[PDB]
Amino acid sequence: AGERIADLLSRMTLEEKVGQMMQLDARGGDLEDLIVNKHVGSILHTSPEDLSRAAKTVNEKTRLGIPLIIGDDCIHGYSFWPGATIFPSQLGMAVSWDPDKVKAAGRATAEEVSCTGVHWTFSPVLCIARDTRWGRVDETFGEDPMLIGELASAMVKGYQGGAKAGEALPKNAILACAKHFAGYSETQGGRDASEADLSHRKLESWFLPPFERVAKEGCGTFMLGYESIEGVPVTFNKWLLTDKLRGAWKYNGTLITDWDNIGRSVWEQHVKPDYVHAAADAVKAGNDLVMTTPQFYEGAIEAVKTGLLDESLIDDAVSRILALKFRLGLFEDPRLPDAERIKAVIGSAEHQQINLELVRESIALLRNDGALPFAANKVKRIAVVGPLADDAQNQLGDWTGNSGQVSWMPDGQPRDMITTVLDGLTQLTADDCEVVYSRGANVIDLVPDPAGEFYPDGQPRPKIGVSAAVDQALIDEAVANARQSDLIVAVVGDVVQLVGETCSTATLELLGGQNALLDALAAVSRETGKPMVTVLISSKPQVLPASIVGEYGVFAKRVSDPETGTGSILWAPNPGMRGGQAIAEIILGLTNPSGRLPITFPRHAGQLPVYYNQIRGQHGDRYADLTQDPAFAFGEGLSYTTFAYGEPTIVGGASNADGTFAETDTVHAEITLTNTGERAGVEIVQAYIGDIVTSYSWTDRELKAFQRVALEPGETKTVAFEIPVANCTIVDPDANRIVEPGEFELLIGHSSRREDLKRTTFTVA
Amino acid sequence: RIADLLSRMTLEEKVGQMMQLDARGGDLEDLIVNKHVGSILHTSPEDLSRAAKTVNEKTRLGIPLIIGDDCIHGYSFWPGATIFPSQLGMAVSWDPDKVKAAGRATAEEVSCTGVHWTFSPVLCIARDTRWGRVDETFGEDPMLIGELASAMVKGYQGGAKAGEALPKNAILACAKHFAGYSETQGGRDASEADLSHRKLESWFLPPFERVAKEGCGTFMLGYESIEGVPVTFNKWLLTDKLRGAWKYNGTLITDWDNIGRSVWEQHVKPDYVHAAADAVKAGNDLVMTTPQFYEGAIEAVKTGLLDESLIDDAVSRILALKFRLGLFEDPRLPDAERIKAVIGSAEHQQINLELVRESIALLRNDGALPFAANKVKRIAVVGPLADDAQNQLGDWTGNSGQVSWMPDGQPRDMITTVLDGLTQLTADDCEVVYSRGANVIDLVPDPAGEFYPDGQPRPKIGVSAAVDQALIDEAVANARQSDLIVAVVGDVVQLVGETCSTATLELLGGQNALLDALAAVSRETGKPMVTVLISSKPQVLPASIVGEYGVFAKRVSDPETGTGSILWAPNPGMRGGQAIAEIILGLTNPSGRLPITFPRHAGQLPVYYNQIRGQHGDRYADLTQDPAFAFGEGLSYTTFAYGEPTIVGGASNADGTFAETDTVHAEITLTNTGERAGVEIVQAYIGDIVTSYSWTDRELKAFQRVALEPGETKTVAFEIPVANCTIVDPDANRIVEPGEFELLIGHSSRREDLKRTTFTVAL
Ligand SMILES: OC[C@H]1O[C@@H](O)[C@H](O)[C@@H](O)[C@@H]1O
Ligand SMILES: OC[C@H]1O[C@@H](O)[C@H](O)[C@@H](O)[C@@H]1O
Repeated sequence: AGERIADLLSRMTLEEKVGQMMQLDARGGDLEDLIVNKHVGSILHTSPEDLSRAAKTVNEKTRLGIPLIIGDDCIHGYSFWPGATIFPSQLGMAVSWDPDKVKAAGRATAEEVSCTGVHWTFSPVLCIARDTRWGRVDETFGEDPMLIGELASAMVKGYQGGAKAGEALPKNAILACAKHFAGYSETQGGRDASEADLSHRKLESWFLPPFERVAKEGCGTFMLGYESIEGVPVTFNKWLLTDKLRGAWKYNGTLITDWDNIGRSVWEQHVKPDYVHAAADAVKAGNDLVMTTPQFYEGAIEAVKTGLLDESLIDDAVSRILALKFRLGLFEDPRLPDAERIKAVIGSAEHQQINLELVRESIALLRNDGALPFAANKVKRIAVVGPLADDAQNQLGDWTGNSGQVSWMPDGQPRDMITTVLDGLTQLTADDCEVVYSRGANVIDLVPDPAGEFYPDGQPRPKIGVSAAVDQALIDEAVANARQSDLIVAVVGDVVQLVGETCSTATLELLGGQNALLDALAAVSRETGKPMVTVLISSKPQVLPASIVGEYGVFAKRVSDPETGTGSILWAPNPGMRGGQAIAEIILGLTNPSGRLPITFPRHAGQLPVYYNQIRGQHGDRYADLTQDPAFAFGEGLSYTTFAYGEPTIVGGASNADGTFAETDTVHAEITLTNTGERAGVEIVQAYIGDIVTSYSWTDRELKAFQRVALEPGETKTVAFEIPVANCTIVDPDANRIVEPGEFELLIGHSSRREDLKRTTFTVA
Repeated sequence: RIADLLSRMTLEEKVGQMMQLDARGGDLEDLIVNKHVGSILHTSPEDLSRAAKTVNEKTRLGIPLIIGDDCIHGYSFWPGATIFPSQLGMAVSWDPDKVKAAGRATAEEVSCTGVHWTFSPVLCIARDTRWGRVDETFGEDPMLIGELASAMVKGYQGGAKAGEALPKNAILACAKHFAGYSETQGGRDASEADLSHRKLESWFLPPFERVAKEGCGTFMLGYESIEGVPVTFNKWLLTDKLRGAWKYNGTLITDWDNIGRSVWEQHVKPDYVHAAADAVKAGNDLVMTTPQFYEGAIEAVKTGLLDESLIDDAVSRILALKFRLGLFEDPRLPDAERIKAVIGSAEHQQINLELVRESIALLRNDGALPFAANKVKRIAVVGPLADDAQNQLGDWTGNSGQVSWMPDGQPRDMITTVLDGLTQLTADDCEVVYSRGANVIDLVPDPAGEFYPDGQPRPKIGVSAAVDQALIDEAVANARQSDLIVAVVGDVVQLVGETCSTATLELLGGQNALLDALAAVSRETGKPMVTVLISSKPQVLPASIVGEYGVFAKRVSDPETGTGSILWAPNPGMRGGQAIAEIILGLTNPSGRLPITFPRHAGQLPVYYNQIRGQHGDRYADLTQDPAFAFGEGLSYTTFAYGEPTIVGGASNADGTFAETDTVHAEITLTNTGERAGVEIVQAYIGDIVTSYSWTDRELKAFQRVALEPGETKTVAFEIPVANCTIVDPDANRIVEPGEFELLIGHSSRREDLKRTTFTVAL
């Protein structure tokens, strides 16, 4: 009850086995008294007004006063807090390739969260966007393990204020959570929790590296994934939990299952016969906290009383959980909400500035047909058209109220200052040149659920969004507006009903009348010469009409080429509260774009998979009906200037004489970059390593380094890279990551496309 | 000769023991046989005579050649041979006896020409419809593939279980492509296969194990790299499974230049010396079309990298095969009289007709089928596939491209197109007017360059043809002047096979616009319409035919969905137009069922019926997960009523539960409730209710073609061994797990078409 050494938490001697259900984390709320009179150890989804009462109920109505560990989903900012700073999604953040600003966003988020009673965020997401059909692509940092590792490492440091494994969590910091460990992101058909046919070798190859990095850097907690991997759900997966996480990585953080993993193993996966055996196997597998599985309670108790489960294992789990709670000082200070600090830091002008500076880089200029940027004073009227041009809530995207996961913010984040594209462009960022909005099209029509208007409990079944019908009236109005304007700004994308859990998409196409809208607008632009720009605000890459990207035949033109299709192309994944202002600034030349793609755009769903790091061995390089050239490749993106690369050169680091490089050495390389245009810009220099010959089939190149490089007009910089030879690895059939002697190529340049890369070589022996 | 096991003889010179090579023939046999090859493939008909002559007259030791070639669905590249439907079309029939008859006839035609060996049947499983080689498979189900492949191996080898006395009218069978070649990344040709041991055992190995233990003559190792290891060097597949657990005693051969591809294409081996050494160490026998193996293996021995005794053991296995076939006494020279007697004989044509009559699936009947003959007076036969004989035959049939000695393809006089099937109607002059309607592809030169492959020209690449509104207008006028509209669409050989996977699965060219206009005419005038799909694999059809897709969509087989009736004939062979015509006119009742699932969109993949449990939700936010047509679907011209299935015995435990060694006996009644006789393919699926490791919810385990006269009822009886009700554990062990099982018997894989009972397994 006082400061003796934490080892004497062995005074767990008082917990009845009934109370050793400190392992449960239950959905609030809100009947905290019942939930806390249940010997629960954690609660999630606690409403802002009720975070005050939790620790009060602990201190005043419980036998032992064991403080709660309180967590919630603060996914890209304090998602479900009204008025908090809502940053871009993780995918949008990854467009920036800026670890420092992602870390700043994590620090600001933790600053806002740590003064409200929440100790813990279920973030960052380390899943890898390997299948564009997956509904949660917006939550990832893209399709590359290295980039995911860099950004996730930065954001864990931002959340936890630099605290490592075993240290005091600062008052303005929160616990980070690595999810979803592991392999949740490449399942059959891109479906939500379908089967993952991911061997140990493939998991180690493309899924584990970022998890291993943040685990060895002291990420506070880990969340176990939904899906069954090779017949075994992660909750019971010994190789992932024992051999990798606790074993090879020596991870000492706390684990928690995803939403009702144990129950789903029974009723959804048909893997466990009942909740008794499911609970027993979950405890035997080394689980710590159990999220939203009530039947685990009676499941574990009976499992012990029937001799199926040794109670000492439960004692060890409670020991780990209580170790986490004592480490955070919760027994002395449960970190109650701070009204003054809530008024002072949540939504502060400083956090708004951090959000703006991040989102200014979170937008990718994919094509410039020559008309960008537009000059304000040279025009008099701009047609802002498209259902995403003034949709604030869907601009924020999934995992931000009212996205659906909670209900205490039914109107979403306050409209008072979400900056939409209409608000920013240019109804804020230029004088009285007219800015006329036209909806142009609908995205989805809401139709009654075909299985009845009510659930069996009398509650009404919500309507289902389907691809909206084409409304020719909105197209005609949008066309008239465009013809009466000097510029056409089309804003299209998806909505939350098309994103997230259980909401994978198969076609990847824009729904509703958006394709017809873009067709008509492109027709007007071609006919009259009016400049046009298509702004895509979507949770993930989308298939655009041929009028915009060109036909995808057996042979097809490079989509980013200025003469392909009609108009310019900008991508802004889910740019947060300040996204419209940054989009406006880029369109008007106030801000130079500096985003690059962290994920590949497919031309068609049948092109999948389209990630840049393909495995060698294919016979041919085309489908008989579709080019294998993606619409936009990993690393693509443009500025408002031009850059010239010199040739890359190895400058040192090799210790053999020779040789030339040994496994413990580090490759030092240099390449010149020159701003050959008329305005300053930022080029994201990308460094890829390719193992020319491998004993086991592998990809031909992998991202290993990158740098955001700023250049004034005419300025040249020497970009220098340090790549450890220990990072130039492949994986063997037994999932061992090894450095293999032989020849390696180093490709440095503009994108993952080999035509955008300059090449040198080095040898490892 | 009189000796028994003294004959295999290392007088070879010093490595003439490169009997392990199998090189591409055409047309320099003397060099090839003096390269001391042990086998040749792609030998032209005129040259099959000269091979064994060159062996007997110009070689030092006179080791006879083992001669093989691709006889994929009939004697593919022999002019005038009986060309049966593709393996996928054959699988539409669900008729193992007729598939075996086709293999027996094929072997009869091949075994009199000098070829001893066919690279057939294909045991790959169509797990991704994007794959270019789906036409060569028996569908998407391991059990059906095992049944049909077993039957066709028995047909090829004349029942010889190897054995092996190979009869004079039989040829060696080849199980290909072992294994996992059919589910690679993106459905592309030999891209990476992320197939663990457990997944391989689960969905890919069963048919290979079956034909291996039944004595399939040879095995062919697949192109692709499995989990980083190409099959040519895959110890678990070759040693642990094939040679070890299965105790297989047949002969192995790599696919086309596997060893070289490991060097220049997969970048897995540093040079041909190490590639050859690793291939020999892995237990390979014959090496297909890798010349650099020669100097590659010799050097590997001379540098001590490869033990020569391993080569001696490989040569021992090959020569054991050659002695067992009696090639040292009779090399099986071509027989001009037997060629004149059996190749293309009327008996084989009849077998082909009886098979193809069942190889056609009636997928939707809007009510107008079958059409009555004497009541129609003009029919518009429209579509680019309505009279395309060569593309109706499909891939792996000259002129498909793999050989060059038949540049004009199989003789047109022997191919009945759908247009040709105007012989039946009505019968002499109700007019049958053909309209091309649309083009499929335009031929463009290969970028970049037409050589060096090497001096020979590189074939043109097909691109999606432009919509031709003039042909659409002509077809529309023809349709408006007719009593019936028969639209025949599909793909062509340039869109199927090796290096020719497809991503969109849609018809190319103006076929979609053509079908739209024809459907508009049919709706406007009430003229009946039928869409005949002649394509190598399932295709995505326009919304005018299958209905609009979306979050919710109508059942495509429902009579009121879309416009017109829908027939599928994958690649129906020489008698395909006659069978399609007979079915359209009611002369033959359709009895085909789908061996593969039709997706509505490529983004729906995978769509095979045996999905793994665990998904959160059951729809994409923009597309239903209901496929266009499910595995086992198909209709007849009558109706059937099912009773409830019942377990009737077989349990040996002393509490009524079933034991692992038992066999489940079940019965269900089937009644022809219509006005004409028909054949219903009764399907029996097993579902393990609870499994220790995630599994599918149902698997096909039995099926029977049941014939019924009007009003007739039969008791269909099934015997399903409990040893077949298995799952696979993390260590790739196929095990029977005690617990509750459901038995679903009925019309298709859709649970709404299945009736359900249960049984329990214990101990
Ligand atoms: O709400 C907490 C959890 O809910 C689940 O539905 C999601 O899969 C997790 O990403 C999330 O952390
Ligand atoms: O023609 C011989 C071989 O050629 C290869 O390209 C195919 O993959 C094999 O199926 C065939 O047996």
